[PDB]
Amino acid sequence: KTTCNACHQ
Amino acid sequence: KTTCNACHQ
Amino acid sequence: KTTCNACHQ
Amino acid sequence: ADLEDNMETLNDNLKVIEKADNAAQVKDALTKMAAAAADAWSATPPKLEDKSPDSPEMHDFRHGFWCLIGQIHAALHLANEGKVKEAQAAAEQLKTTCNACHQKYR
Amino acid sequence: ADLEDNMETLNDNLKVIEKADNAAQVKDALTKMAAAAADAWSATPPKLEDKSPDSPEMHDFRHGFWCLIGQIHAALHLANEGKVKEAQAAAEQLKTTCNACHQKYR
Amino acid sequence: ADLEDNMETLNDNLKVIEKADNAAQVKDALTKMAAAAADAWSATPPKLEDKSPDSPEMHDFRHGFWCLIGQIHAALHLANEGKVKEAQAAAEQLKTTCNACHQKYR
Amino acid sequence: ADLEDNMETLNDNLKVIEKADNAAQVKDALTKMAAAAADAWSATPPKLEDKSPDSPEMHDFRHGFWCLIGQIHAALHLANEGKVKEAQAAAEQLKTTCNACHQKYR
Amino acid sequence: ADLEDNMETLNDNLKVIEKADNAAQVKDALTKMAAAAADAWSATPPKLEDKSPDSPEMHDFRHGFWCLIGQIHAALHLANEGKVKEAQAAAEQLKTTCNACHQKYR
Amino acid sequence: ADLEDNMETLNDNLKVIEKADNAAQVKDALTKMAAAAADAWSATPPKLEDKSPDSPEMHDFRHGFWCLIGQIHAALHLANEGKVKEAQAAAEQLKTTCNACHQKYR
Amino acid sequence: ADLEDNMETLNDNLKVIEKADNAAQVKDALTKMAAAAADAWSATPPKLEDKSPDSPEMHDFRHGFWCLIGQIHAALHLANEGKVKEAQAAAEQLKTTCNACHQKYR
Amino acid sequence: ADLEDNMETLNDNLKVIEKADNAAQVKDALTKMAAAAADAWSATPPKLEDKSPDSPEMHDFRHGFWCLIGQIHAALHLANEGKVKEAQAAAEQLKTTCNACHQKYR
Amino acid sequence: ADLEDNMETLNDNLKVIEKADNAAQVKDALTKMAAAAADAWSATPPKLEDKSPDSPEMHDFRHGFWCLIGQIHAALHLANEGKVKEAQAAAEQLKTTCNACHQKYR
Amino acid sequence: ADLEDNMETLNDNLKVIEKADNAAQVKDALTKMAAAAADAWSATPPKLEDKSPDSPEMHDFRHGFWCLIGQIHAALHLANEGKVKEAQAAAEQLKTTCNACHQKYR
Amino acid sequence: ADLEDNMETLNDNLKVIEKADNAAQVKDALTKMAAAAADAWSATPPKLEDKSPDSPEMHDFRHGFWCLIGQIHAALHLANEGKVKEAQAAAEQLKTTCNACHQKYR
Amino acid sequence: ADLEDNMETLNDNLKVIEKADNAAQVKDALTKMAAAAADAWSATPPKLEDKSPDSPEMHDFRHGFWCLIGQIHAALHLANEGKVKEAQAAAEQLKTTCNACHQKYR
Ligand code: HEM
Ligand code: HEM
Ligand code: HEM
Ligand code: HEM
Ligand code: HEM
Ligand code: HEM
Ligand code: HEM
Ligand code: HEM
Ligand code: HEM
Ligand code: HEM
Ligand code: HEM
Ligand code: HEM
Ligand code: HEM
Ligand code: HEM
Ligand SMILES: [Zn+2]
Ligand SMILES: [Zn+2]
Ligand SMILES: [Zn+2]
Ligand SMILES: [Zn+2]
Ligand SMILES: [Zn+2]
Ligand SMILES: [Zn+2]
Ligand SMILES: [Zn+2]
Ligand SMILES: [Zn+2]
Ligand SMILES: [Zn+2]
Ligand SMILES: [Zn+2]
Ligand SMILES: [Zn+2]
Ligand SMILES: [Zn+2]
Ligand SMILES: [Zn+2]
Ligand SMILES: [Zn+2]
Ligand SMILES: [Zn+2]
Ligand SMILES: [Zn+2]
Ligand SMILES: [Zn+2]
Ligand SMILES: [Zn+2]
Ligand SMILES: [Zn+2]
Ligand SMILES: [Zn+2]
Ligand SMILES: [Zn+2]
Ligand SMILES: [Zn+2]
Ligand SMILES: [Zn+2]
Ligand SMILES: [Zn+2]
Ligand SMILES: [Zn+2]
Ligand SMILES: [Zn+2]
Ligand SMILES: [Zn+2]
Ligand SMILES: [Zn+2]
Ligand SMILES: [Zn+2]
Ligand SMILES: [Zn+2]
Repeated sequence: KTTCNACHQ
Repeated sequence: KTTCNACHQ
Repeated sequence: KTTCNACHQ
Repeated sequence: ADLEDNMETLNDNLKVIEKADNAAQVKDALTKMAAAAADAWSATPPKLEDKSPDSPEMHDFRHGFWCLIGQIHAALHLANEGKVKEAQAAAEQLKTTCNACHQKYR
Repeated sequence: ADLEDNMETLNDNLKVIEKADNAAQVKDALTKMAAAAADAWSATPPKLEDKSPDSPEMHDFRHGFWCLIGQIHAALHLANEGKVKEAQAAAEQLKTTCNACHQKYR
Repeated sequence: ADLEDNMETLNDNLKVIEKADNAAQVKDALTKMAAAAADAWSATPPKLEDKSPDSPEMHDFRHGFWCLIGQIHAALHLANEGKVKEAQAAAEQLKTTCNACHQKYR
Repeated sequence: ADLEDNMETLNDNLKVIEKADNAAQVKDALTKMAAAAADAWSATPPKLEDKSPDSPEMHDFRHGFWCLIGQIHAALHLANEGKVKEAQAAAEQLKTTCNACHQKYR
Repeated sequence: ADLEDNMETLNDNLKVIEKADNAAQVKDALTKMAAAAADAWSATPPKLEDKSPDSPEMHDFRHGFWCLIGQIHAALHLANEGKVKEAQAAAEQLKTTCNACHQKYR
Repeated sequence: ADLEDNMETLNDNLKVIEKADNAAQVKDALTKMAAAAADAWSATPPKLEDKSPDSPEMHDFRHGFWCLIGQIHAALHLANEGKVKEAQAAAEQLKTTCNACHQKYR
Repeated sequence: ADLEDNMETLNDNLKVIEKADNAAQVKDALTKMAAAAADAWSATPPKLEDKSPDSPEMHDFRHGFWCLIGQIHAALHLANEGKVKEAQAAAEQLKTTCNACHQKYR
Repeated sequence: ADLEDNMETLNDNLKVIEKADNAAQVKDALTKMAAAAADAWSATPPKLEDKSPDSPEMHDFRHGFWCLIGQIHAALHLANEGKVKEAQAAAEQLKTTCNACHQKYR
Repeated sequence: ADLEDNMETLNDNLKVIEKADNAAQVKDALTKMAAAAADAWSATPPKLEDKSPDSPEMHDFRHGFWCLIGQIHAALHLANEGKVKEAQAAAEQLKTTCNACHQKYR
Repeated sequence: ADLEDNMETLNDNLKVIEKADNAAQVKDALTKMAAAAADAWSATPPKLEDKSPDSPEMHDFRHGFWCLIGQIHAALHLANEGKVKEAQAAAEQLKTTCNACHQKYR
Repeated sequence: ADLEDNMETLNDNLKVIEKADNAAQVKDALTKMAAAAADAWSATPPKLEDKSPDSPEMHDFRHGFWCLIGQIHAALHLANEGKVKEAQAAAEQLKTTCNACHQKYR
Repeated sequence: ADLEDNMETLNDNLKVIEKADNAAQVKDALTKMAAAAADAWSATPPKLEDKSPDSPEMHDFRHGFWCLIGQIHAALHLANEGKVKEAQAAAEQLKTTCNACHQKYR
C-alpha cells in the first residue's frame, strides 16, 4: 500500500 | 451482507 | 475509544 | 415513496431510457428504477391488502419485483459498459414483467 | 453471532418495538432485526442438520427469513414516516412468520 | 465482469481456499466468490437465452446462485471465527451446488 | 436530465407534497425538487434557443429558477421542523412561480 | 434556526472576530457566519410577512444576504491566508451591510 | 472557542430550547451545548489561573463540566425520541449545575 | 435504548463471551457491552430519581459505569490480541462491578 | 488562489478544452474552471480597489462571474453526456463573457 | 500497545513538543499522546496488580490519566490556534501529572 | 495473495483487456492488475530464495514490477479517456515486461 | 492531463510559490505540483515515442520524475510546518531536476 | 516527523515486534514502520547535505528506504496471515538493511 499512497495521497 | 448490498448499492 | 467518542460524537 | 410513486418513477424512467442518446442518461434512469423497484418490493397493493403474507398471492407479488430487480441489474451492467442500444433493448424487455404483474394484481 | 444469538436479537427488539413510544426507537429496533436476519438466513438449524442443502426443508427455512426481511422493510418504511402505531402493527404481523418457522423447525 | 469471468473468479478462489493455511486468505477468497456470484445472478446463460425470464429454467438458474451465496456466507462466518479447516470443508461442499447448476445449464 | 425531465420531476413531487401526510415525505419531495430546479437553472429552453446568454429573456429565465429554489428552501426549512401543513402551503405557493415562467417561455 | 437565532449567530461571531488574535479563530467565526446568513437568505422577516416573494422588498432582502455572503467569503479567503488584521477589517466592513438591511426591514 | 464563547453558546442554546416547538430545534441546540461544554471542560477560568491542576479547585471545576455533559447527553437522548416537553424539562434542570459552578468559580 | 435495554445488552453479551470459542465473537460482544454502558452512564435509575445530580449516590452510580467501561476496554485489548481465555476471564471479573452497583442501586 | 492565478486557470483550461479529443478531458477542464470562477467571484480587482462592495461596478463584476459559472454548468452538462463537440462550442462562447469583463475591469 | 509502549509514546512525543518550532508538529505530537493515554487509562500497572479494581490506588491511577487527557486537550486547543510557545508551556505542565503518578505507582 | 495468485490475477485481467469492447471493463481489469503488482513487488520468487535481498537479481526483480506498475498507469490514463483501442495497445506492450522477468526468474 | 498540461501546471505553480507570502498558498501549489509530476511519471515524451520502455532512456525519464516527486515531498513537509521561506528555497532547488531532464529529452 | 523522529519510530517498533506474542501487535508495529520509512525516504541526511540530489550517494540513500519498505511489506504479509514467528524472523532480517545504510550515511 505504501508506494501507492506515496503518490496518491 | 451480499443480499443487502444487491439492492442498496 | 469509548470515553473519546462520548464527547466527540 | 408509496406504491404509486414507485410505479410513476418506473414508468417515467423507462421513457427516459427509450429517448436517451447517451450512456449517462441511461445509467441514471436505470439506477432510479432499481431504487423504485427495491422500495416497491415490500409494499402491499390495494387488491391484496386483506391477504396473507405467506399467501400464493403476496409470494408472487414480491417475486415479480425480485424478477424486475434482476432484469434492471442486467440492463445496468450494459449501461455501465456504455452500450446504449443494448441497454435500451434490455429495458424494453422489462415491460413483459411489468405487464405480467399488472394483469394479476393491478 | 450464532443462530441462537440472532434469535435473541430478534426477540428482544420485537419487544422493544411493542413498548416503544417513538419512531426512532422503533427504527433502531427494526434495523437491529434486519441485521440479525441477514446473519441467520444462511444458518443450518439443529433439526435440519442431516438434511440436504437443496432439500424442501432448507429451501423453506431460507425462505422464512427472506419473508421476515421483507416484512421488516415494510415496518421500516412506516417508522421512517414517523408512523409509530402503524409500524408497531406491521411488526406484530412479523410474528406470524416467526411462529410458522418455529412450528416446523424449532 | 461477464458470466465466464465470474466463473473464472469462482473457480480460482475455490482453489485458493483449498491450498490456504490461514483464515485471512480463506476470508479474502470467499469474499471474492460472493461478489462474483452476486454479479452472475442477473446473467442469462447461453443455453437459456431462448427461455422466458419467468421460465422454470430461469427461476432455477437464479436460485442456484442464491443457494451458492448462502453457502459462501456460512463458510465465511466460519472463516471469520478463525475456523480455517471448517471453512475449507464448507468450501469443498460448495462444489455440489457448482456441479448441479452445470449439469443442467452449462 | 434534460429540461423536460426536470419539469416532470417538479410536477410529480408537487403532487406528492399535496397528498403527503408526514414530514419525511414532504422533505423527500422538496429535496428532489431542489435538485431538478438546480439542474434546470443553466438550461436553454426551446423558445429561447436563438437568444444570447446575456439577453433580457435569459436573465429572466434564470431568475425564475433562483426564485423557485429560494421558495423550496423556505418550504424545506418548515418540513425540517415537522410543520407538514405549513410546508404544504409553501409548496402550493410555488405554483405562481411555475405559472409565471410558463406563460413567458414554455 | 429561525431568523432571530441566525442574527444572534451573526452578532456573536462578529464580536469573536473583533477580539480574535489568531487566524483559526477568525476562520471559525466567519464559517459560522456564512452558515447563519445562508439559512437567513430564504427567511421572511416579520415586517415583510404580508409581502409577495416577487415583491421589490423581498428581492432587496434576499440581495442583502447575498451581499453579506460575498463579503464573508472575501474575509474567509483572507483568514485562510493567515492575514488576521486584513480579515478583521473585512469583517468590520460587513456592518454597513448589517445596518443597511436593519434600517429597512428590522 | 474560549471560555466566554462557550458560556455564550450554552446560554443562547438554553434559550432556544425553552422557546422551541419542534424536536429538530431542540436536538440541534443540545448538540451545540454538548460541543461547548466539551470545549470548556479543559479550560482554566480567570479565578483559578494560578491554581494547581491537581487542586481541589481545578478537580471540582472539571467535574462540573463532566456532570453537565452527562445531563446534556440525557436531554439529547429524549430529543432524539422526539420528546420536546421532556427534553425541555431536562434542559431546565441543567441550570442547577450551571449555577453551582458560577457560585464557586465565576 | 433505555437503562433496562442497556442492561439486557450487558447481560446477553456476557453470556455470549462465556460460551465463545473464538476471538471475533468475544470482540463483538465486548464492543456491544461498551456501547451499552456508554449509553447507560447518563441515565437516572428509579431508586435515585429523587436524588440530586450532585449527590454522592449519583456520583457513585456514574462512577460504576466508567469502572465497567475501563474493565471492558482491558478485556477487549486482550481479545484483540487473540487471547480468548484471558479475555473471557477478564469478562468474568466484570460481574463484581455489575453486582456492586446492583446491591446499592438496582 | 489570487485573482491572477484564477485567471491563469481559466485561460489554461479553455486551451485544454479546445485541443481535447474526449469527454473526460473536457469535463476535467470545465470542473477546474468552475472552481477558479467560484473563487474569483468574491475578489476585488485592482481597478476597483477604492470602490464600494455595493457599487454599480462591483455588482457588475460579480454578475460577470455568475454569468460565466452558469455557462460552465451548461457546458459541463453537455460534457457529462459525452457530447464533446457541443461542450467545446459552449466553452468557445464563454470568451464573449471573458472579453466583456476584461474590457471594463482588467 | 502495552503500558510500557504507551509510556514510550508519551515520553517521545513530549520531547518532540519541546524541540518543536511549529504548530503542526506540536499538534501531531499531542494527538499521539492523547491516543496513548486513551489506551493506557484502562491498564493495571505491575505495582498495583494485587490491588482491587475499586481500590483507592486504582481509582487514583485511572484518575491520573483523565487529568493527563484533560491537559493534553488544553495544549491541543492552543496548538490549533497556532500558539506554539503557549502550547509548549502547557505541555511542560503535563509533566507534573507524569511525575505524580510515577512517584506513587512506577 | 501469494506470488502465484498475483500472477493468475495479472494473466486473467490481461486477457479480459484483450477481449474487452468498452472502457469500463478495461479500467476494471487494469485496476485489478495494479493491485496484484502492488502485492507481488515485495515477494521473493522460488528461483531467487537463496539470493541476498540486495543482490542484482532481487534488485532486477523488484524493478520489473515497478516498470509494470508504470505501464499499467499509462494504460489506465488512456482507458480513463475512453480510448479503448489505445489502452488495449498499451496493455499489449505490458507483455514485454512480463516476458522479460519470466525469461530470467520464472 | 497530457504531458504538456502537466508541465504547464509544474511551471505555473513554481511561480505561485516564488511570489507567495503565506503557507496555505505554498502548500496548495506544491500539492498541485505533486499531482502533475505523478501523472507525468508514466507519460512517454515525443522524443522517446519509438523507444523501449526497458531502454536506458525511458528508465532515466521515469527516474527524473521519481526524483522530482521526492523533492516536492520534502518541500511539502516544510510547507506543512508553515515554513514559507524554507519551502520556497526547496522549490527553487527543484529547477536543477527540471532542467536536467529538459536538456536530455525535451 | 524529522529523520531522527522517523528513526526513533523504526527502532522502537522493531523492539515491539521482538517482544510481541500476537499478530495484532506485530501488524501495528510494522504499519508504523512503513509510515516512518515513507516519511524518511524524501529526507536529506546531514552527511549528504553537500551532495547533489542526482548523486550516487543520494540515489543509494533513497534506495535503502524502498528496500526497507519492501521488506516491511513482506513481513506484514506474513503477520496478516497470523504467522507471528515468521513475521518476527522477517523483522529481524530488516536489521541488515538498517545497518548497511547506517554504515555508509549515518
Ligand atoms: C503500487 C501501488 C499503486 C497502485 C495500486 C495504483 C493504482 C492506481 C489506479 C487503479 C489508478 C486509477 C484510478 C481511477 O481512475 O480509478 C491510479 C491512478 C493514478 N496513479 Fe496510481 N497506483 C500505484 C502507485 C502510484 C505511484 C507510485 C504514482 C506516482 C508516481 C501513481 C500515480 C497516479 C496518478 C497521477 C493517477 C491518476 C490520478 C489519480 O487517480 O490519482 N500511482 N493509480
Ligand atoms: C481519551 C479519549 C480522547 C482522545 C484520544 C481525544 C483526542 C482528541 C484530539 C486528538 C483532538 C484534536 C482534534 C484536532 O484538532 O485534530 C481533540 C479535540 C477535542 N476534544 Fe478530545 N479526546 C478524547 C476525549 C475527549 C473527551 C472526554 C472530551 C469531552 C469532555 C473531549 C473533547 C474535545 C473537544 C471539545 C475538542 C475540540 C473540538 C473537536 O475537535 O472535537 N475529548 N480530542
Ligand atoms: C418497469 C415495469 C413497470 C412499470 C413501467 C409499471 C408502471 C405502472 C404504472 C404507470 C402504474 C399506474 C400507477 C397509478 O395508478 O398511479 C402502475 C400500477 C401498479 N403496478 Fe406497476 N409497473 C411496473 C412493474 C410492476 C410490477 C413488476 C408489479 C408487481 C410485481 C407491479 C404492480 C403494480 C400494481 C399492483 C399497481 C396498482 C397500484 C395501485 O392501484 O395503487 N408493477 N404500474
Ligand atoms: C421475528 C421473528 C422471530 C422471533 C421473535 C424468534 C425468536 C426465537 C427465540 C427467542 C428462540 C429461542 C432462542 C434460544 O434458544 O435462546 C428461537 C429459536 C429458533 N428459531 Fe426463531 N424467531 C423468529 C424468526 C424465526 C424464523 C423466521 C425462523 C425460520 C425461518 C426461525 C427459526 C428458529 C429456529 C430453527 C430456532 C432454534 C434455535 C436452536 O435451537 O438452535 N425463527 N427463535
Ligand atoms: C463455486 C461453484 C462454481 C464453480 C467453481 C464454477 C466454475 C465454472 C467454470 C470454471 C466454468 C467455465 C468458464 C469458461 O467457460 O471459461 C463455468 C461455467 C458456467 N457455470 Fe459455473 N461454477 C460454479 C457455480 C455455478 C452455479 C451455481 C451456476 C448456476 C446457478 C453456474 C453456471 C454456469 C454456467 C451457465 C456456465 C457456462 C458459461 C458460458 O458458457 O458462457 N456455475 N463455471
Ligand atoms: C414547481 C413549479 C413548476 C412545475 C410544477 C413545472 C412543470 C412543468 C411541466 C409538467 C412541464 C411539461 C414538461 C413536458 O413537456 O413533459 C413544464 C415545461 C416547461 N417549464 Fe416548467 N414547471 C415549474 C417551474 C418552471 C419555472 C420556474 C420555469 C422558468 C423559470 C419553467 C419553465 C418551463 C419551460 C421553458 C418548459 C418547456 C420545456 C420544453 O418544452 O422543452 N418551469 N413545466
Ligand atoms: C453581520 C451583519 C448582521 C448582524 C451583526 C446582525 C445582527 C442582528 C441582531 C443582533 C438582531 C436582533 C435579533 C434579536 O431579535 O434577538 C437582528 C435582527 C434582524 N436582522 Fe440582522 N444582522 C446582520 C445582518 C442582517 C442583514 C444583511 C439583514 C437583511 C438582509 C438583516 C435583517 C434583520 C432583520 C429583518 C431582523 C429582525 C428579526 C426579527 O425581528 O424577527 N440582518 N440582526
Ligand atoms: C448550561 C449551563 C451554563 C450556562 C447557561 C452558563 C452561562 C454562563 C454565562 C452567560 C456566563 C457569562 C459569560 C461572560 O462573562 O461573557 C458564564 C460565565 C462563567 N461560567 Fe458558565 N454557564 C453554564 C455552566 C457552567 C459550568 C458547569 C461551569 C463550571 C464547571 C461554569 C463556569 C463559568 C465561569 C468560571 C464563568 C466566568 C468566565 C469569565 O469570567 O471569564 N459555567 N456562564
Ligand atoms: C456487566 C455488568 C452488568 C450486568 C450483566 C447487568 C445486568 C442487569 C440486568 C439483567 C438487569 C435487569 C434488567 C431488567 O429489569 O429487565 C439490570 C438492572 C439494573 N442495573 Fe445492571 N448490569 C451490569 C452492570 C451495572 C452497573 C455497573 C450498574 C451501576 C453503575 C448497574 C445498574 C443497574 C440498575 C440501576 C438496574 C435497574 C434498572 C431498572 O430497574 O430500571 N448495572 N442489570
Ligand atoms: C473564461 C473566461 C476568462 C478568461 C479565459 C480569462 C483570462 C484572463 C487572463 C489570462 C488574465 C491575465 C492574468 C494575469 O495577469 O496573469 C485575466 C485577467 C483579469 N480578468 Fe479574466 N478571464 C476570464 C474571465 C473573466 C471575467 C468573467 C471577469 C470579470 C467578471 C474577468 C476579470 C479579470 C480581471 C479584473 C483581470 C485583471 C487581474 C489583475 O490585473 O489583477 N475575467 N483574465
Ligand atoms: C506525559 C506524562 C508521562 C510521561 C512522559 C511518562 C513516561 C514514562 C516512561 C518513559 C516510563 C518508562 C517506560 C519503560 O519501562 O520503558 C514510564 C513508566 C510508567 N509510568 Fe509513565 N509517563 C507519563 C504519565 C504517566 C501517568 C499519568 C501515570 C499514572 C497515572 C504513569 C504511570 C506509569 C507506570 C505505572 C510506569 C511503569 C510501567 C511498567 O514498569 O510496566 N505514567 N512512564
Ligand atoms: C502482466 C505481466 C505478467 C503476466 C501476464 C504474468 C503471468 C504469469 C503466470 C500466468 C505465471 C504462472 C503462475 C502459476 O504458477 O500458476 C507466472 C509466474 C511467474 N511470474 Fe509472472 N506475469 C507477469 C509479470 C511478471 C513480472 C513483471 C515478473 C518479475 C518481475 C514475474 C515473475 C514471475 C515469477 C518469478 C513466476 C513463478 C511463480 C512461482 O513459480 O512461484 N511475472 N507469471
Ligand atoms: C518542476 C520542474 C519542471 C518544470 C517547471 C517544467 C516545465 C516545463 C515546461 C514549461 C515545458 C514546456 C511545455 C510545452 O511545450 O508546452 C516543459 C516541457 C517538457 N518537459 Fe518539463 N518541467 C519540469 C520537470 C520535468 C522533468 C523532471 C522532466 C523529465 C523527467 C521533464 C520533461 C519534459 C519534456 C520531455 C518536455 C517536452 C514536452 C513536449 O514537447 O511535448 N520536465 N517542461
Ligand atoms: C529498521 C531499520 C532501521 C533502524 C532500526 C534504524 C534506527 C536508527 C536510529 C535509532 C538512529 C539514531 C537516531 C537519533 O540520532 O536519535 C538512526 C539514525 C539514522 N539512520 Fe536509521 N534505522 C533504520 C534504517 C535506516 C535506513 C534504511 C537508512 C538509510 C537508507 C537509515 C539512515 C539513517 C541516518 C542517515 C541516520 C542519522 C540521522 C541524523 O543524524 O540526523 N536508517 N537510525
Ligand atoms: Zn418509499
Ligand atoms: Zn412522472
Ligand atoms: Zn412464504
Ligand atoms: Zn453471526
Ligand atoms: Zn436478550
Ligand atoms: Zn435449492
Ligand atoms: Zn460484471
Ligand atoms: Zn418468475
Ligand atoms: Zn441534467
Ligand atoms: Zn448578464
Ligand atoms: Zn434554520
Ligand atoms: Zn423575482
Ligand atoms: Zn475552543
Ligand atoms: Zn449569543
Ligand atoms: Zn487530580
Ligand atoms: Zn439509548
Ligand atoms: Zn457532582
Ligand atoms: Zn483563492
Ligand atoms: Zn448590492
Ligand atoms: Zn494497546
Ligand atoms: Zn521511543
Ligand atoms: Zn471504584
Ligand atoms: Zn498477498
Ligand atoms: Zn484465473
Ligand atoms: Zn539494494
Ligand atoms: Zn493526466
Ligand atoms: Zn498556465
Ligand atoms: Zn527496466
Ligand atoms: Zn515527517
Ligand atoms: Zn538521479
